[PDB]
Amino acid sequence: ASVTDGAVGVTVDAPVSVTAADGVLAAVTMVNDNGRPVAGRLSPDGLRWSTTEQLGYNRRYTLTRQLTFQTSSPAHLTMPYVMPGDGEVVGVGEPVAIRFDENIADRGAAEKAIKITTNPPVEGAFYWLNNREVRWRPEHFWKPGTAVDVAVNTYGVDLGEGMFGEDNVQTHFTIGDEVIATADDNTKILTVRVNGEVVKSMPTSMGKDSTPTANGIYIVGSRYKHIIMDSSTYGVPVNSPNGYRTDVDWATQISYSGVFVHSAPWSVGAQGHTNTSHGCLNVSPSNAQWFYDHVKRGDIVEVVNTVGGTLPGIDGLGDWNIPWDQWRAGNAKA
Ligand SMILES: [Ca+2]
Repeated sequence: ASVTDGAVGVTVDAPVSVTAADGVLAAVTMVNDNGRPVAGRLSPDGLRWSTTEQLGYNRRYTLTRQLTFQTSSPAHLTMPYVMPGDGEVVGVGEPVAIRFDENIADRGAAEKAIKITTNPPVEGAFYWLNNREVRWRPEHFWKPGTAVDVAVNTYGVDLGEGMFGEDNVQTHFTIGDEVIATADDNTKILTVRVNGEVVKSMPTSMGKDSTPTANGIYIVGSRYKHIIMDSSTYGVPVNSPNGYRTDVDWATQISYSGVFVHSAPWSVGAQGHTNTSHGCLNVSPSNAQWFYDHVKRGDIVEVVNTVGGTLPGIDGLGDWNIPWDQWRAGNAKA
């Protein structure tokens, strides 16, 4: 008796179950609304029947007892979008990210509606970057070869203030080799390591003392063969002292705040010696092209020993700078 006859606002995120005791079944069915299309092909085993098919918004359904009831009529719907993409191979730093097209009032319900399955299994937890986007990651970087399945079962879920999930989404992806590039201001060398071994060293020029490159762990985001770096997009006006408008080749993004690894033919002499940029990691055109071709989304850039502070944990690509105890405690709830 999972629903009462006459009931309204019956939620469609849960199945509709019936149960005996002491007894046996049946003879159980449900119909129909639309439409009249019939039930969820039943189920085993001895003492209980459940829906298979998932129910629509704003329907009557008919279900010894007979039960007629009506499902939720949401005031607002929000669509989730999940990254990374289906079938993608990403680096060891890639969090699962679920972005909604609305601000979510009930973060707890949204987290409960998301099911993440890892093989091999590893513990992880959710943390919100803003009102729209939540991330999930383990305590340490992913083990290479790990397979991940993400089921965002937001359809029928009440997400607070009359807002419901518009659909369910899913992704399955894989973790590739461990790729970690360290930019060390002591040597002005960017070293790329694959599973712990050096495969490439590149002289770099990082942010100058007044606009330094923040230290910390950065996640590789998108890459661009050519792009116009415009400071205004990162809050700083082009005609101001630290402003700029610069055509750049082979640009790999590592922070939403605007740090890239990219081709910097103008600072080749300074690379390895002097920091000249506004925060970017300048390298040679061929080292940048190499980076662009070989480093993938979710790979790691670690910057150490600069005169800067630390990249913010909520940059967008700075997730790994939040200590685990804090990340794990979360910010869905007190
Ligand atoms: Ca909507």
